Amino acid sequence: NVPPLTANQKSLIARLVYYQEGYEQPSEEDLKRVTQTWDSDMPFRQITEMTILTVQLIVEFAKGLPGFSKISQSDQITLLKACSSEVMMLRVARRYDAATDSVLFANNQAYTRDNYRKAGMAYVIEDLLHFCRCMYSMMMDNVHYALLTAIVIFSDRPGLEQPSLVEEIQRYYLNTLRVYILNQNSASPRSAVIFGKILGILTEIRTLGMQNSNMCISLKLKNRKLPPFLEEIWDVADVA
Amino acid sequence: VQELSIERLLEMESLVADPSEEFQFLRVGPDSNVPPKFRAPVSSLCQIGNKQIAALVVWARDIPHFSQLEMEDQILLIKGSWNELLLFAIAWRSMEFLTEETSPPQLMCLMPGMTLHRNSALQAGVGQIFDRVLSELSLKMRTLRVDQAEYVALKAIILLNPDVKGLKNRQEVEVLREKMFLCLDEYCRRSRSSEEGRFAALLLRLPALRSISLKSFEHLFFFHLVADTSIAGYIRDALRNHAPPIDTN
Ligand SMILES: C/C=C/CC/C=C\CC/C=C/CCCCCCC(=O)OC[C@H](COP(=O)(O)OCCN)OC(=O)CCCCCCC/C=C/C/C=C/CCC
Ligand SMILES: COc1cccc(C(=O)NN(C(=O)c2cccnc2OC)C(C)(C)C)c1C
Ligand SMILES: [Mg+2]
Repeated sequence: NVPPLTANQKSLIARLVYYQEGYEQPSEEDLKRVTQTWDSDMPFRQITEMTILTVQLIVEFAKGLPGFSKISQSDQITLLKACSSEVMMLRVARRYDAATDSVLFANNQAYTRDNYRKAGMAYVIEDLLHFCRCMYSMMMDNVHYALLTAIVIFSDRPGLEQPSLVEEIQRYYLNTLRVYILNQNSASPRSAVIFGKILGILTEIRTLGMQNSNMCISLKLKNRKLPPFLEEIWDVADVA
Repeated sequence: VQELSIERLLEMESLVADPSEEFQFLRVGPDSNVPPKFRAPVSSLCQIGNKQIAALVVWARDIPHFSQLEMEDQILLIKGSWNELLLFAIAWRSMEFLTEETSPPQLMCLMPGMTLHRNSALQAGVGQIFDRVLSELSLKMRTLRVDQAEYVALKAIILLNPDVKGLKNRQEVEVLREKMFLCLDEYCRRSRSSEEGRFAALLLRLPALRSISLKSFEHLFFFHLVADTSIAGYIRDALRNHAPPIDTN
């Protein structure tokens, strides 16, 4: 009837959901370390501190990803730099609460309307909330979401030494998502629609990742201190 | 009442619009940071873009079930797609000017009568966008062997974006894009049955087109070449007042 998932694909799905659940929540030991590095500046600190912790969890998830060892060190950093901001948009949008129309991060102190308005970035949260509501309407399970995360990481980025290699790795996750949607929907015609709307998220997170790069430059112009780990992972220029 | 299909979209490519009414989507404007020596060329290129933006609105208007959308939503879909659809058309035309099948490509087809040379883009500081258009889009679609059926289907998927901010009836836009996903998967499965990752391979060009389109806006806004305050009104007047497209029999 429907082409089933192979043993390699069923194990890959089980591996991705296993580790993505371990990095959903930051470590309590690493929670207090990133805060000791550096008028209240408290809303801006909580948003950045949670971003540092979550980005650190994204890198650990990406390093233990099948295929990440096959690429060179220069290509690993290129993929980690680019996917950091975009996967951040997926991590936050994954915690969208429909009832309260907000982001519930258990901590629930960083990604709030109040902290973004006090930090001067009141316009940004509405663009983020729109992506949260759009992605929430898709009703992706943890398999769609985890496979999508891997597809974001192995996307074709500018400045890659071996683009044809990363493309083969990405196709290895795309076909896993394609067959999973096929068995999930019993090869219904809507399988391409569900597979197409998921691939559409790749396009939209490009814009959010671009908004983050413009915001980091605007914060550097207004002499607001961005954490060093976020300035290096996103190549934020020390602009005047 | 007609069906939104690849066959109908292919017939819409033959229709030529009469750009008797011109709207200044892209203009140089006063106190332009563009050097005066190159100000007349940039203005010429802006008028060419405006002509192709006008033909783009006439094309979107005749897409099946697009007119049945709310006029507010028709403006928002064209407002958020004209730049990406322009670059996608430029890359499609630029496939003919490719080198061979180690020097980077040098020609880019702005319009049937136009080729922008790579050295001119380097002087304008847009050489990085110039190469990404020819590599990530033009050369990749040549490698993917994209035909006109898949090209015009991707155009509709770019336009019919339900994630456009401010839409009145989001789900009305969804049904159209969801229908284009079905039309695209069916064409890929019956034509190239061996290629099973082609449906994703074609759609993977849209995120690349987005990153290039957003980077073009950064240069466009840096030189104050866009009139974003009047673009929404131009599309409204173009949807109502522009003449129907001319047909080639
Ligand atoms: C998606 C929409 C597409 C429609 C695009 C149509 C019109 C928009 C303008 C596009 C210009 C492309 C550059 C073509 C060369 C222009 C002539 C030239 O040599 O200028 C050099 C000058 C060096 O000065 P300078 O170095 O500051 O001064 C030197 C000393 N005076 O350059 C300038 O004076 C500034 C030119 C402004 C360029 C804006 C680029 C926006 C691009 C949008 C998308 C197109 C991408 C393809 C690009 C090839
Ligand atoms: C469209 O959404 C945007 C657009 C532009 C900027 C930001 C933003 O607030 N980004 N920042 C974050 O800490 C952050 C918070 C939540 C998620 N992703 C993040 O970064 C990738 C700054 C480092 C403080 C700029 C956001 C969330
Ligand atoms: Mg892992």
